[PDB]
Amino acid sequence: SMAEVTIPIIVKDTTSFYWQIVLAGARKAGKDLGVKVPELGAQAETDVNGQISILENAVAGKPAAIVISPTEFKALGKPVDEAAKSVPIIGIDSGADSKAFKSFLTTDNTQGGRIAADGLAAAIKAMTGKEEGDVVIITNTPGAGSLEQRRTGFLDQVKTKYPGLKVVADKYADGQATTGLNIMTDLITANPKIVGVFASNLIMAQGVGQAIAENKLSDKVKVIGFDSDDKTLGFLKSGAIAGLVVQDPYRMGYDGIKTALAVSKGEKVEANVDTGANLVTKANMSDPKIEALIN
Ligand SMILES: O[C@@H]1[C@@H](O)[C@@H](O)CO[C@H]1O
Repeated sequence: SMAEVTIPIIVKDTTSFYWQIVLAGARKAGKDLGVKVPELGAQAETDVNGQISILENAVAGKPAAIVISPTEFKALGKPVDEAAKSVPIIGIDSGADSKAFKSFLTTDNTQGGRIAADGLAAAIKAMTGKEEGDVVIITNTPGAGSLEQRRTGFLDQVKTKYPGLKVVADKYADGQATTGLNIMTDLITANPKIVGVFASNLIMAQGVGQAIAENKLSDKVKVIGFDSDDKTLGFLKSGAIAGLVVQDPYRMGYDGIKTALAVSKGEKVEANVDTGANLVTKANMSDPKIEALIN
């Protein structure tokens, strides 16, 4: 509108429940603060070109600022540098190879991987009495800032703290839950010693959880996932998933827009905001802080 600035938000994938939570936050902020917030994004996290094109087009429209969740770390570096020459850019969720961001709101993704490692070890110990056995990691797609950090944090913690755990597979999907499902089924049928799995985002949690639920493997294979939705929360209760590391996507959207507005007015903002991570299990999913995060 007239006399009201425009601050687009560009998410990785508009069809994902996780990104829909981010967009809900951004939307509410737009309403609260009197900012027009176009809700932008490709329909797949793997559509990196799609995101770059959307960023270029949003830049060309001369908005006051842009909030973006860069879909791939290296590929978004230069596009963000370019955008930043004319529009301030606020990052959320997942890093890019650019120092041009005015602020960044994100989970500490390396710590999130460490938290997942601890949760997986604990789950294996409850099942078997000890922290030993073959485990796997399954990652939605390669090259994402958030996911590569979760992978690192997990692998590092396993290596130093859980020497009885052996990482026997480190697999990447193509951004689809069904591929997660198929990878999980393939992995286990081939290596029946697998006792544990880290599924490092919502999409992989959906697919891996589905594989464990459908095959009645909850008492043999412990899954730690990320994020939350109806399906994955169902798996947490049913036992198909042992734990979910839950982030604050609503705040990333809300405080992303709020921060971008402040930057657009020339206000000094914090460079980095840690939006937090919590391991959610059956034992704590009703804790009031947690309930507010998983709804
Ligand atoms: O934060 C991640 C996001 O970067 C996307 O890759 C997957 O869903 C969320 O876990």
